[PDB]
Amino acid sequence: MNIFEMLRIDEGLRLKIYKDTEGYYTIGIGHLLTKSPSLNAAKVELDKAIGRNTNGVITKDEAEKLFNQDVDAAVRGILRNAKLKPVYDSLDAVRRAALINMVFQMGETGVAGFTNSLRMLQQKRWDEAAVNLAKSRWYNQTPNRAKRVITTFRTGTWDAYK
Ligand SMILES: [Cl-]
Ligand SMILES: [Cl-]
Repeated sequence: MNIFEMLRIDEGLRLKIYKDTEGYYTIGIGHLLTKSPSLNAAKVELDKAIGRNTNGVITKDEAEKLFNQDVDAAVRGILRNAKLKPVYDSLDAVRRAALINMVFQMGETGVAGFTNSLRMLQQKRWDEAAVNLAKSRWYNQTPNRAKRVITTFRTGTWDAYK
């Protein structure tokens, strides 16, 4: 298992514009297009992202290319963020994937906001961090995915994904 396989399980794959769990226009492997309510504003973002007139539909290669970009952006955002970088540096390989996952879903700013849990991760207080991560809107809104990520933090293995 690796980051790509982990995120592909969490986000799934869709080749037509769809709405995410929050109601936002998305496509591919969890590629957020816009928070705007307009499907047209969504098709404009999509065409711009792909570089062609898509009419709201893309191919598998195009989905995977957006995904590759997004994973890279998640990682680079972590390494550039003063609050996240130190946590990342501190973790083992498996747990690093879990933080990338949270960032991919919620954005760097959002994760950076989990101040207390970040401190517990850095201190390697696994059980405590897991409990603290669960007291969140994130956990309450997407509980099965949050549990999977939390378990990865708690154990440092890919069991939740196997
Ligand atoms: Cl893009
Ligand atoms: Cl879920």
